[PDB]
Amino acid sequence: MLMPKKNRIAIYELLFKEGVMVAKKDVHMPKHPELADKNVPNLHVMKAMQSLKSRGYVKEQFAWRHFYWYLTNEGIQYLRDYLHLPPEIVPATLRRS
Amino acid sequence: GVMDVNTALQEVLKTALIHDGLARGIREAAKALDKRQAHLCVLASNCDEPMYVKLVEALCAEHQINLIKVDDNKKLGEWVGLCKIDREGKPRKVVGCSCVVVKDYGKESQAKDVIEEYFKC
Amino acid sequence: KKRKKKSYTTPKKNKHKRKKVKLAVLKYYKVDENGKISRLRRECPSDECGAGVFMASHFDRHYCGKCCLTYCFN
Amino acid sequence: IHRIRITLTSRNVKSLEKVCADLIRGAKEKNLKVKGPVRMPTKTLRITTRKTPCGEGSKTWDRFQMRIHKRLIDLHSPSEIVKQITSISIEPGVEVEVTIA
Amino acid sequence: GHQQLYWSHPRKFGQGSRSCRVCSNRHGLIRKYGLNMCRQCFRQYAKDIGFIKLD
Repeated sequence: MLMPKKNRIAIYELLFKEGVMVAKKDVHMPKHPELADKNVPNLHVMKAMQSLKSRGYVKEQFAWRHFYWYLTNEGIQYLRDYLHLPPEIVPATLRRS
Repeated sequence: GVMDVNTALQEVLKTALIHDGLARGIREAAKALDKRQAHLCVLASNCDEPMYVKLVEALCAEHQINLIKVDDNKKLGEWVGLCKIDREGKPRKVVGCSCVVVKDYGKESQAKDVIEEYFKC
Repeated sequence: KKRKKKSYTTPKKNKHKRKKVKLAVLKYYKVDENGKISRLRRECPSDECGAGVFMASHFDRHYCGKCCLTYCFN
Repeated sequence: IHRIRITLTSRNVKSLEKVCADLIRGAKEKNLKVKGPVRMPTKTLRITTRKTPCGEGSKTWDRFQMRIHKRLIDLHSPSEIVKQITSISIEPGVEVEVTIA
Repeated sequence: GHQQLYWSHPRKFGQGSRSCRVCSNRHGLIRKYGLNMCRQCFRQYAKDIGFIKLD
C-alpha cells in the first residue's frame, strides 16, 4: 500500500472523473500503459487495489490477468466520501440515460 | 451559523487535515514558512514549553508572517474528525499549517473569506 | 524440501531504530549573536529537493541522491 | 479516374455467390464497363494442435483448416450507382473493402 | 546508485510476461497471427470464428 498519497488521490480523482478504470498486473513493465511518461511503481498500486477490494468496498474480482472495477451505488458513495468529492459531481457514464 | 473566524477555524483545520497539511511539531512546517507558502498560520497557545512556539515564531519572523491565535486548541483537533484507518483508533492532532495561498484550491468556502478578513485587520 | 530452521543466521530483521527529540534541535543551529535564527550553512542552488531539507556539513562522502557535489574542509 | 477496386473475402461459398448475385443485379440495372469477378484461389492455412498436455496417449494432432475465399471486382463506373448497389446493408460475415490505387 | 538499487535487470526475450493475455498462463502460446490463447480455448473458440475440419 506503499505508494505516496498524491498518486492515490490522483487515481481516485481520475477514476471518478471517468467512472471505472482498467488494470494490468505485471512487475516487469517500466511505465504504465495508460499512465505512461510518469514512472509509477506498479506494485504499490496493485497493493492499493487488493487492499480496497479486501477492505470490502468494491467487489473483488480476479479475471484472467486483466482487472476491471465493479461500480455500484455503494461503491460510488464510498468513493465520494473517501475522496471528499463535491456534492455536485455526476459521472460521465450516466449521460443522457 | 455565526460568521466569525473562531467557529470557521474548525473548517480550516479540517481542510488542513484532509488536503495535505498535517505539519505536526517541527516536521512538515518549514515548507510553508521558508517558501512563503503560508501567509496566515494558526499557533498553539497556553504552552508550557517556549521551545516549539519560539522556533515557530522565529520561522515566521524569517519573513514576518502573522498567525491566528485561539484557545481550546485541543477541542479543534477533536472536532476535525481524525479517526481514519477505516475506523481504527482515536488519535488527536497537535498542530497544522495552512499552505499554498490563504485557502486551498478546492471547494470555495466562507472560511477563506473570514480568514482573509482576519489577516487584513 | 524441509524447513531450513531459519534461526541459525538472521532469523528476522527489525525496523530502523533512531533517537529523535520530539521538537527538532539538531536541524536548527543557534548561537550566532542574533536575536533571531541565523543561517550559517551556505544554501545550495539545487531547488529540486524539498523545502524542509536542511543542508548539512559532512566530513566524508555525500548523501543527497541527485546532485552530490564534491568539496572538503582542508 | 476510372480505377476503383473492391475486395470481398469470406470463408463461405454461398455468401460469395449471393454477393455476386448483388453485383449482377446491379449490372442488370445499367450496362457498364465493369469486368467480371476475379476468383482468387481458395487460400488455405493449416493449423495443427497436440491435445494431451502431458505425454499420455496418442499424437492426435487436431488438424484445422482456415480456408479464406477472395473475390475481386474492378469497376469503371459513376460512383453513385455502385455506391447505391453496394451500400444496401450488406450481409454480415463477408468483408468488403474499397481501394483506390 | 539508483540504477543498481532497483531494476538493474531487463528481459528483452520475455515470453512469460508477454504471454497469452486473455487467460492466466504462459504455455500454449504461438506467436503467429496474435493468438494469445491456449489450445484448449483455441478449440473452444475455433468453430465460432469459422474454423472447420476436413483433414
